[PDB]
Amino acid sequence: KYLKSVLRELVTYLLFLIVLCILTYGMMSSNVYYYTRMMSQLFLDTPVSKTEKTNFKTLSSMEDFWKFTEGSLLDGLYWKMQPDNRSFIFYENLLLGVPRIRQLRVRNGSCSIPQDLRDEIKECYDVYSVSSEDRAPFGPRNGTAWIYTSEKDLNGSSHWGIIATYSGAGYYLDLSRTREETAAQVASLKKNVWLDRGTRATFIDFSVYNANINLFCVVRLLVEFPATGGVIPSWQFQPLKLIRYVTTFDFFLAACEIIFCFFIFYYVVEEILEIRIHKLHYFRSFWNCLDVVIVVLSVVAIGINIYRTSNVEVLLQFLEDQNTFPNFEHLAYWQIQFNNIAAVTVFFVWIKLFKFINFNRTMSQLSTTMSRCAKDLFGFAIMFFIIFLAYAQLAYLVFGTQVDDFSTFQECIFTQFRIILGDINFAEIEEANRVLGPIYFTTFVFFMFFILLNMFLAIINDTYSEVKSDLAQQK
Amino acid sequence: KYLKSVLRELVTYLLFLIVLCILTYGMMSSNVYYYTRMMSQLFLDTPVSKTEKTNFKTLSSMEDFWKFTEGSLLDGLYWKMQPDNRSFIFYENLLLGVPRIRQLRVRNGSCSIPQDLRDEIKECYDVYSVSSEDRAPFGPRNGTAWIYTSEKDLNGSSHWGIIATYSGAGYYLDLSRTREETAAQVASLKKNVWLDRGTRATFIDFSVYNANINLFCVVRLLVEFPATGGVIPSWQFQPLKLIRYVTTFDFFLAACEIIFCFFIFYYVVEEILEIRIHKLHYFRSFWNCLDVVIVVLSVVAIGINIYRTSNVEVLLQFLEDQNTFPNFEHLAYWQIQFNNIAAVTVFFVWIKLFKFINFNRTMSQLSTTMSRCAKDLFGFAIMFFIIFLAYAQLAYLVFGTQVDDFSTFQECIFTQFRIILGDINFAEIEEANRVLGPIYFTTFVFFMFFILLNMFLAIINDTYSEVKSDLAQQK
Amino acid sequence: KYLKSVLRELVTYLLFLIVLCILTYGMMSSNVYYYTRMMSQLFLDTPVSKTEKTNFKTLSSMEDFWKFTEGSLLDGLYWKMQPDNRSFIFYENLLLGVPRIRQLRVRNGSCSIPQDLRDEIKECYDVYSVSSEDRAPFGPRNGTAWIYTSEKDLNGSSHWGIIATYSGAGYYLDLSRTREETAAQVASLKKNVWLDRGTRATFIDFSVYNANINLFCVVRLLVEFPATGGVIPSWQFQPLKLIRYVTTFDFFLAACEIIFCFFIFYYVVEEILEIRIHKLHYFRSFWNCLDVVIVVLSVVAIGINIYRTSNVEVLLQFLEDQNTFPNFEHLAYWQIQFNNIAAVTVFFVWIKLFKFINFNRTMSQLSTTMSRCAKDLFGFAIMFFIIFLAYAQLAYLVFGTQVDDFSTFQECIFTQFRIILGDINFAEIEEANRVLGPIYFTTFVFFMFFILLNMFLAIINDTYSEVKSDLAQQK
Amino acid sequence: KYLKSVLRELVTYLLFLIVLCILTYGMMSSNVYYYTRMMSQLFLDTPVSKTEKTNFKTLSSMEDFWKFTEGSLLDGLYWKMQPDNRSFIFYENLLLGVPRIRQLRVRNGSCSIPQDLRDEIKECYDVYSVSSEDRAPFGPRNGTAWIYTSEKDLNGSSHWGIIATYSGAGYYLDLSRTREETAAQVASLKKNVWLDRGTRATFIDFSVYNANINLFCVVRLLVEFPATGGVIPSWQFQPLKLIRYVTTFDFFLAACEIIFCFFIFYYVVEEILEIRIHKLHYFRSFWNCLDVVIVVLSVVAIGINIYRTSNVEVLLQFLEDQNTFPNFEHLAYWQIQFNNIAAVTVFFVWIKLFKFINFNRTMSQLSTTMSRCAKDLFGFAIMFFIIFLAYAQLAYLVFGTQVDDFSTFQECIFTQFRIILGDINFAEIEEANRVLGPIYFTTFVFFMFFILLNMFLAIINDTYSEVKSDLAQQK
Ligand SMILES: N[C@@H](CC1CCCCC1)[C@@H](O)CC(=O)O
Ligand SMILES: N[C@@H](CC1CCCCC1)[C@@H](O)CC(=O)O
Ligand SMILES: *[C@@H]1O[C@H](CO)[C@@H](O)[C@H](O)[C@H]1NC(C)=O
Ligand SMILES: *[C@@H]1O[C@H](CO)[C@@H](O)[C@H](O)[C@H]1NC(C)=O
Ligand SMILES: *[C@@H]1O[C@H](CO)[C@@H](O)[C@H](O)[C@H]1NC(C)=O
Ligand SMILES: *[C@@H]1O[C@H](CO)[C@@H](O)[C@H](O)[C@H]1NC(C)=O
Ligand SMILES: *[C@@H]1O[C@H](CO)[C@@H](O)[C@H](O)[C@H]1NC(C)=O
Ligand SMILES: *[C@@H]1O[C@H](CO)[C@@H](O)[C@H](O)[C@H]1NC(C)=O
Ligand SMILES: *[C@@H]1O[C@H](CO)[C@@H](O)[C@H](O)[C@H]1NC(C)=O
Ligand SMILES: *[C@@H]1O[C@H](CO)[C@@H](O)[C@H](O)[C@H]1NC(C)=O
Ligand SMILES: [Ca+2]
Ligand SMILES: [Ca+2]
Repeated sequence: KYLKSVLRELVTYLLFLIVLCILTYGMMSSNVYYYTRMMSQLFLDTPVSKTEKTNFKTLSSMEDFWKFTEGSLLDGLYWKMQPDNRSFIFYENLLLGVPRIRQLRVRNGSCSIPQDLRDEIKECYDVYSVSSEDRAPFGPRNGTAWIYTSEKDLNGSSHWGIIATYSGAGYYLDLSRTREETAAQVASLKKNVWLDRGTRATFIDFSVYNANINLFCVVRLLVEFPATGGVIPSWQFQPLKLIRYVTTFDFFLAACEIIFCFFIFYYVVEEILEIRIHKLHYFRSFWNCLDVVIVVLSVVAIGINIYRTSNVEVLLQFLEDQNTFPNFEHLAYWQIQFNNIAAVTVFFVWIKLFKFINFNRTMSQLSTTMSRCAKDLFGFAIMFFIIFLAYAQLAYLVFGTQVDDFSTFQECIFTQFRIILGDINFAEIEEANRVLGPIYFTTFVFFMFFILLNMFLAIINDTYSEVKSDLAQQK
Repeated sequence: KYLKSVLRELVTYLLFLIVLCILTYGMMSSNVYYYTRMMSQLFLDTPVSKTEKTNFKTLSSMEDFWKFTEGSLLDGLYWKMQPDNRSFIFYENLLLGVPRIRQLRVRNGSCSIPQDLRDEIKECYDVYSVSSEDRAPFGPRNGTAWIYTSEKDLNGSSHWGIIATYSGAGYYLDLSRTREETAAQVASLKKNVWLDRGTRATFIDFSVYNANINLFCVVRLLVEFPATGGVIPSWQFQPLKLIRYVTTFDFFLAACEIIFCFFIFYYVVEEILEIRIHKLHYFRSFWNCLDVVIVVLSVVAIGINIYRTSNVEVLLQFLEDQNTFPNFEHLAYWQIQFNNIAAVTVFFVWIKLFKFINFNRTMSQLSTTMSRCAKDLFGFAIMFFIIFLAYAQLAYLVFGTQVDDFSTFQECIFTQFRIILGDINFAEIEEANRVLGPIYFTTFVFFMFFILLNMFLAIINDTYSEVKSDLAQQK
Repeated sequence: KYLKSVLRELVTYLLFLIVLCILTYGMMSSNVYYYTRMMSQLFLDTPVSKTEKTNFKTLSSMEDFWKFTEGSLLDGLYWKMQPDNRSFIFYENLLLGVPRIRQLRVRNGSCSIPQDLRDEIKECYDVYSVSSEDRAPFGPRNGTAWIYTSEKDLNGSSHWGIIATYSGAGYYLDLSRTREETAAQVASLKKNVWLDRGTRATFIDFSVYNANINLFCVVRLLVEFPATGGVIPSWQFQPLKLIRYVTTFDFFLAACEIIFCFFIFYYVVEEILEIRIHKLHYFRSFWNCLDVVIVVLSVVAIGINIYRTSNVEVLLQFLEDQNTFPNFEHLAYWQIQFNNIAAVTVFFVWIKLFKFINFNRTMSQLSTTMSRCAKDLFGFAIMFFIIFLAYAQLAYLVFGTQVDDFSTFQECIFTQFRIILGDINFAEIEEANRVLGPIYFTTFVFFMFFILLNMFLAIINDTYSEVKSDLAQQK
Repeated sequence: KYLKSVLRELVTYLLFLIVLCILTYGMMSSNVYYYTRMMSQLFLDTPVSKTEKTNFKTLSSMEDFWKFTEGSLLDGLYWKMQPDNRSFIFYENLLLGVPRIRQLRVRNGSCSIPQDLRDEIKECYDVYSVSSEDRAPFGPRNGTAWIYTSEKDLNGSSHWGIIATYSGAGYYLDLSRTREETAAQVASLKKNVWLDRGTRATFIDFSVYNANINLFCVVRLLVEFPATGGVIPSWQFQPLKLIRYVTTFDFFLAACEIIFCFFIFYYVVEEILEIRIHKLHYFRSFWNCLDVVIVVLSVVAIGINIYRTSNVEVLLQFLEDQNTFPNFEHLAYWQIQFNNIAAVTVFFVWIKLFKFINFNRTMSQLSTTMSRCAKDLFGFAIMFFIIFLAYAQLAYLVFGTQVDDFSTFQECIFTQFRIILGDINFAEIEEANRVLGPIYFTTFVFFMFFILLNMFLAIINDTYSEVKSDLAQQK
């Protein structure tokens, strides 16, 4: 009967489970996590390396930021001491091409006008807008240095980042694997007094490769100067398996690889017919979209993965191998996006067992009610969220004052979780203003943390304590 | 019907919601938070800058505190290297005037008398009292240096601060934008061996301005020496939009600005008639004051905002522009106070939706009981508070011993929350006395943290679990 | 009626409440907490002061510990630069006498015998026992340096401390306010190669005084070398009001001071008659001992406070004023003990209102049951405590391995609270042994932290949820 | 009756309780914990000792790792300054033999093949496999330096460790108590340019001894280079009582020692007969295995303790006393294993009272149901575990990106507890990708931390709240 029907497809759920797992398990062995950090903090948490404390992760001063140029990543991304040309990485990994420096810039004399201080100020700079977007050829002129290029002139898109979240390319440079002039560039950038005053965001980005497990990784770096005059740096990192081709073990992963694409293809159409079979039948059912969420999810990876990847990998052999540098980013961006959703699927992919693990017993029948009576969870979720946002908002306004954790308003929505959990650096909140707001801190941790608790749990308890009688009303 | 009546005013609640939001959203864009810290820790967490560790945030020794004078904020507040006079702020923001140094002092030979140690002690100094308040012209005399001035002789009020919380001006100085003698002052203050021995509180305060978003900010600094001989420093920071006038975007914010003042003006009178309509009708109703709390709240900003601000902004053009320095503080103090309450309103302003969001369903009817049966929350709140204060008190007495987090008795009321939440630095509590009090720590975290839990939650649970039957008794 | 009877004594409870408060409030103003730390970390967290990192709070090496002698507390306890003799404390507080160095030592060749390694080892040293207690006159002989003295030969007792917890005086020295030879002592202690090899505990202790608020404080320092060869340092600090006499404000505190001693004296006898009136009547009543706990508590302070204090304060004028040093310690030890219990009373003193605050309403009647039905709290308290001790024990055994927070078995009973609360430094537990024990960590935080929760709260809930019906059965 | 029967054996449970305790109490006094750390961080958290920050616990660079050779443990394990040869360890403990350096290595040109980059790469190295295991005699040849030995050629086994978890000995060296050439070895290892390029794991291990309490301890050190090119170091530490023989107090511990071996021997057989008496009788009983778990547990220590130990201790006198070094490790490995389980028993040993403590009252009868109705705990434990693993898995995949605490998949199962408890370093999770995944963080701490709570507690509550009526149905 159905025990033949479902377990058969359940077998498909069983085996194909390991398949994508095998891919993830195969494409990524456990050590890949190390391969991030071990390959990271050789740059990030490495100091400025003057025999001075501060790292990249803490940078402040403008000119200090060239002490990042000279003495951090420059000598960070390295040339090796062994003794035609042949350049590896710390004897392990593999460099390719050479980074592509980007930046931003805006029209001078744009905005920020004091009316009567025009004495003191001849010109000013406002924030980086959708209208900022302005292109200064003005020298000192060596070639590129002043050359604007649109980001359609370049190939990939821009970067997202926290505050902006924009697209544009102010200037550009392709770096030099030669350690000689890559500093003399900067020295010629002294000759240019470099590229920045009111510069918002500086991009120096590239990507590289380990030889051993052949895996590939991207270096995307973000240094924001918000228009108020500050310096906020950050990072971006993604690993990559560049070609699904493996010179050795591909046909182990390529074994099941071209297999599943028609496997799920069977899953594709079968419920599509069930869409017009059941239209409102899955409305209000709440067992519906989740099952078919994967459908959208799956194809997204499926469709555009090989579509983009198998395309450009070719020239990646060529535009790379010459000292010139191929942009892999936008491609990688997809891999990221790929990696992202593919994982996000894995959950729902995984939890496909969650419905499968229990057909067994009263156990299986009771969780049906669990969320079915959890409808209330949605009811007072809001009053929390508001009151949650409330303090957060209030926090924003109140604590827009000096404090971290706060007042990039989104982050205040997290730091409003982070507290009820813990870890808070509280010496700052109080020392903001000795009345203000620590009462807040008291209020919230009083109110929320006392009001929030059981309004979960009772509704968890009651109907569940009700499911006992409600499982007693079958007996 | 009422669906026309309320939603119409609800529309007013809807739109006017965004209005004050727009102001806050408009007067403060998100980055203003950075504009605090990015502009702060260039002073606070910056070291003493001798190539020595300690910052301002950690200061201890008396003479070290002049290593704050020379090598911290002095060179902190800066003169720029570009090449008549033209001085900008790190190329971004804008200085104005020059700081006004203040201080305190007390009569010598006042109090602190050992009877038989008068051998060892000729004179002494007690705490800073309401009677301390005493004025030493005694030299070395250059002009101001010994000149007392009352704080009515000066313009603004004093500062609050933690332990004192007083008003007075011991001496005064207007600083120099010239970096030359601003040290030679201190050098002439070496010639005066400066101003301090038993000095309680040293004020060096001022305020400045960003050019870009035109926003304005105040620098209020507090260094307390409590009479026991110690050194406790701190800070005070508030941002400002100085003139509601904007040379560019004012009429965007001035669009709705003069609009709402008569908008809420409609709200003003309408319930005032409802006060004599319903007198005791809102007594015991508990739906009453909160609705009309805003009323007091609103006008406070409303009335005195433009009242004080629009006044003095004029001379702020003049007394500023000469090398002499206008006090903006007391004004700013209001802005703070302004900023403070205006935010505090926003909550209740915000939560005005909290009653509005739910007219919908049984959801709306059940929260009525939520606090209505929460009356018990007030009942055993006290026994906690006492027992809370109890340990805290006990903590005060017990841990008046060396420890932080404790024994400025108010702060012990927080550190009595901070623990049950977490983060405690516990190596100190035990190491106070190996019996004493870690049993306490055990007791509390045992007792409270076991006794406190459900005495919330049951009362949360029960009556709520009772609201089910109590929502079942409508069905 | 009784409303005249109780409130009258309640008035006594009301007023006399503030009395002892006033004492504590009067004897200790809030700033006294600072007066600890501000006066402390000028020694503790101050580095070794070579321009080297480590402080006293972190000391390790034997010889490094003389870098504590020379360059920490020696120059810490200071002589002032102002210009017969006249020496103040940083211009504020007041030194008295000069510290009394103590130490320990044990018989050589006592124990620790490898049988076949007697080749390698001629002599050894075991732990510090009740039988260790052995007295080496052997030189190099200058006078005291080798002179044992019993602690009855000296005046006060010994110190408790963590591992030992013993009494004895190995050697002694009275220090020198002269900063000259106090180092040359140590230099003559180089001439003696100092006093230590297998030395267990080194005591350098003294006490001093602030002039301003006249308050007094004790410096008791502990450096343990456990016999395994390690170095564990620590501190001891207590503040003091030395004479209840105040040269100025005494008669404010001496106002109510001689008042209360006969006040409570009224409380003394009145229930003593009630002891033979009610013998078993207070048995099983559980309202009994707590009320009369204070009785023991009160007199303890009462009796021995002035008994010891008023005695020795006399010679404290004399044995102090000569360059020789009076031991105040044992006296202070009582003050500590005094301070300790007097505070401990204050709780029960305080909570005397806890019964008083509620005679009011059903509120007052329901908490009667609260602990009355809390009898169960004692029932499964044990199973926890065992299982608590269980893991702790298991922790001890398991984690007797390198780790802090653990395996001084008492401390493992705290670190078994500390986790369920939080803050754990967990990188150590796992990295102990990669199986061992992090499963433990999992188990406990699973088991306890899931099993412990509601077994409190249900028993809190149920009977309380039962008190509703049990308060419904009066209605 | 049985009160004579059980309490008699309960007496045996009572007394024999202290016996093994006495052993543990006797074999290990409390201070042994210190004897770990006090003897540890003289190596671990000691810096590289160049007057540079980083310790062993933080090592990164390859060549830096010889700054561990030269300037850390080399001079760490020390030769003493007192004035034939006579070498202590800080006048306290005792060295023996001299460490045995080990390492690993793999075939060159094995794997890691880029197909078209064979231009850039002549040879490569893949991970350390079960097939890696390859033996390079290639020079520069001095004797051992290139000599492979199997681990059966050596005596003990290999080490477990985190990622590998393997067995093999690449090369070997016996160190020198002479501090002269032990560096010149390394200098001759400069002459050999040492032993490493693609080296996975470097073992330098040994064990030593305190003279005082005669206790013994093992030094097992692990430095992994995973094949991606990174550097992860670590430690291993176990204390030891080497011979149960004590030159002094043995016959105190040897008093009860040969006593219990026949004591439990009585316990051995008595239930063995009860196995065939009751076969399925203990099936489903759930009171069964736990009681007899100790049985397996006990003998494991019992059997192999003296079996291995009493054997090799002999030659430990000899192969030690010559400058050559006996391997004690494998022996110690058992001690560890011994120490481990013996402790693990102690729990169940301890909790033997847990059944014994309560025969008393209704208290004793109610906990019977506690787990008896806890059967549900197993029911939704899974849905958690999955959903637990789910996010963890998702975490792995998502956060295989740079982060700690994560993506050695096992560790993500802990860091999935660690959060709900607390302490998280959260600045990394968000800053991974600003969308990705902090929503996750939100989700989990929302979902789990709200969904997990009462699904414990209700099931704890309900049936317990049911045990009241279920204890009311006896009355
Ligand atoms: N007040 C914000 C919009 C409201 C509309 C009602 C629902 C909630 C959101 C508005 O200030 C957003 C902004 O100014 O950017
Ligand atoms: N005992 C304090 C006053 C009491 C009165 C009763 C109610 C509680 C407060 C008093 O010590 C306050 C002070 O000394 O500053
Ligand atoms: C361009 O760079 C060269 C150095 O490579 C320098 O000599 C020259 O002056 C620069 N010219 C401009 C316009 O920057
Ligand atoms: C070798 O390096 C030089 C400069 O370092 C570079 O210009 C050249 O392109 C490299 N050779 C090859 C074949 O890539
Ligand atoms: C005042 O200051 C000047 C230096 O500007 C110094 O020469 C003079 O001695 C000072 N006089 C007094 C009374 O301080
Ligand atoms: C220029 O600087 C001098 C000293 O630094 C100052 O006195 C002067 O007022 C400044 N010029 C103007 C126009 O403010
Ligand atoms: C005693 O100390 C003096 C220095 O004050 C020194 O010269 C003398 O040798 C010492 N003698 C002994 C026995 O220590
Ligand atoms: C002054 O100091 C010396 C040494 O520093 C000391 O011996 C003397 O007793 C001090 N004077 C008085 C009056 O105590
Ligand atoms: C062996 O070591 C010695 C130094 O002890 C050195 O002189 C010799 O060259 C080395 N030979 C080899 C093959 O390593
Ligand atoms: C003394 O040291 C040398 C080298 O340090 C060593 O070879 C010798 O064996 C040692 N002496 C004894 C007796 O072990
Ligand atoms: Ca918690
Ligand atoms: Ca119930």
